[PDB]
Amino acid sequence: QQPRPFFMIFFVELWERFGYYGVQGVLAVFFVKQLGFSQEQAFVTFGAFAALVYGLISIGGYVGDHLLGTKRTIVLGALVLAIGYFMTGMSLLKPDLIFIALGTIAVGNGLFKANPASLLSKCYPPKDPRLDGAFTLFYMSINIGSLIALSLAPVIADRFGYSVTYNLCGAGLIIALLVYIACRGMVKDIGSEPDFRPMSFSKLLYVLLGSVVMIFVCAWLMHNVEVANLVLIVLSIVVTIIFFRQNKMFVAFVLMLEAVVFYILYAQMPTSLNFFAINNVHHEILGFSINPVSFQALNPFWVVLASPILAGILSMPMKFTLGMFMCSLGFLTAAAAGMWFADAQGLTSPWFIVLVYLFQSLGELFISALGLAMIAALVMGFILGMWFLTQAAAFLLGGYVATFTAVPDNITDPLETLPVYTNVFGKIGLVTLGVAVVMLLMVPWLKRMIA
Amino acid sequence: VQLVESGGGLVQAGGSLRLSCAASGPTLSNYAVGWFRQAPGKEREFVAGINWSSGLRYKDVVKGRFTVSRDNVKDTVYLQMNSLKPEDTAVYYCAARFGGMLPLQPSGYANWGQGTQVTVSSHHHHH
Ligand SMILES: CCCCCCCCCCCCO[C@@H]1O[C@H](CO)[C@@H](O[C@H]2O[C@H](CO)[C@@H](O)[C@H](O)[C@H]2O)[C@H](O)[C@H]1O
Ligand SMILES: CCCCCCCCCCCC
Ligand SMILES: CCCCCCCCCC
Ligand SMILES: CCCCCCCC
Ligand SMILES: CCCCCC
Repeated sequence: QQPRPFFMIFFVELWERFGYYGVQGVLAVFFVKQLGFSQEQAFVTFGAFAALVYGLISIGGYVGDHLLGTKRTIVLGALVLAIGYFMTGMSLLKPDLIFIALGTIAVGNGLFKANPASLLSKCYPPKDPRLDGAFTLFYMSINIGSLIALSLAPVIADRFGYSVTYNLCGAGLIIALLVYIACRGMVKDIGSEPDFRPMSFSKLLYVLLGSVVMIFVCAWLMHNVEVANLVLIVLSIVVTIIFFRQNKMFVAFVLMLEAVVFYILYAQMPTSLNFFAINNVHHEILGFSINPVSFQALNPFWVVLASPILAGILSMPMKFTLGMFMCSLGFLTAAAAGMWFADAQGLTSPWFIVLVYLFQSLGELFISALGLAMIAALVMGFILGMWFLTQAAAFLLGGYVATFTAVPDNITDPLETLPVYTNVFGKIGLVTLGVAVVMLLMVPWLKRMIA
Repeated sequence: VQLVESGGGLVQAGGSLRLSCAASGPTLSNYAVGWFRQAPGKEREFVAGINWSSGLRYKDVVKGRFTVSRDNVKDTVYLQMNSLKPEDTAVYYCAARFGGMLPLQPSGYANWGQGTQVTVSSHHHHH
């Protein structure tokens, strides 16, 4: 159905995302259990890590387009990522390595992420009808890899330990690299302009130097989240000032703030919703016992099933509005499950968390899948930078919000933790509902501005 | 996922016994381990437990007498039972639930030992 390089890119993306989500699914539990962080420390540290992973995505598109070429930067990103996963596995012998190892993953992700999609765009003549379907299959590739990793990595970490889990993340990257190298002949005439000139060693060294610098800066920021907060605060107010100085951009700004709220909520899946499943949900569904950390896999699960359907099935601001209503309902469902449908021992049915994740995933499919594509329809490089800055800020804010559900390690009674989750999730849902209503009200004016 | 209990037995009132729980494939370190007990003609009831990060929970009638503890090198959980009384007679079970919570009812735990008989006799020496 698709060009031959499509299948190469599909499987490279699948394996890279498997490595990444293998780490993400276990990281907060690893912080708590292996490093002895309180839940509060673990949540803010995950927030900082996630902020760096997402804010640095801006670098790899520039490196691939203008310095080294898309294909070279795919290889380099994959190699830096694999090194990061093996360093994380090594951090169990050498605990002091952990932050450097996470910085290496963040920077590796930054170099890699934009480039396969860019590559995929170049596999099709410019107005090929199959493009939409190919990109929906690309998103499904991401979520198949994520589904496998979030399902299996907690089980593997429980049975064989974290070193094995992280080494298998690294191995997934190695095999992404092997399938790329094996399929290299399929993309010989596919690439950005630097891909076809001999590699500039000057620029390669600049990229390696900057990467190493960034790895150390990332390590420091994750170790000292209290200064990452002000770094992003002052960057945010400053770039806000310079955005205001310089009206389709105003629409881009309001959609950016709405996206920020969405990402604050999305950030709860590996933290507060993860520990809610651990502490206050039954660990049994359809008669099978499961690791509750695996409940995170319900997000890619619902995306994999729902992306074709919704591909089969207003315009921009209303799709954003719908996503915000879905997210609101996910958190109100969580609160309701805890407030009214718990057992006398304080435990709730996992079908409520299945429903929570359905809502949240529909929110993802309406918003983040369809955001910067027509933020690119309203617009440049400055707004991309501000975009990535705001989404990083959203993840830091999300770690902070998650700390309101943090449970001290000595608590053992689910009836003590359930009202904490329900209060926070109910308030998140109410605030998000209010935000969704104000977006609804702004939909017509916004839709005029888009003209 | 499968726990092996050891250390039950017969003891006189005022004596002591220690039960131990070990898991096979999964490291017990990630699990809250609760001890339940079932006396003749009643339901399994929560006795005592330790979560994955040293938090403790106890039934009122065993406080000051039972101690739950954990040896994370040997991957084992222990129930040290002192000042035992006849009404502590029961089959004792260890149960394991992933994480930090120790729910009070058997349905909160997925993994179960087979059970060890503890009998406490009113036996005392003749005066
Ligand atoms: C909602 C998403 C569900 C994720 C699907 C899980 C993938 C299947 C696991 C691999 C094959 C099963 O292997 C094993 O099966 C038993 C019973 O099924 C499960 O359960 C057993 O292990 C896990 C963690 O190791 C413990 O939390 C659990 O209480 C224990 O009983 C685990 O999930 C899995 O260790
Ligand atoms: C495709 C050619 C491989 C180029 C690898 C060169 C690496 C330079 C090392 C610089 C060390 C900082
Ligand atoms: C004393 C512990 C220091 C750990 C440093 C680990 C660095 C390894 C570099 C690959
Ligand atoms: C296509 C070859 C890419 C080379 C990048 C390796 C830099 C260490
Ligand atoms: C953008 C909102 C920041 C709020 C910090 C308390």
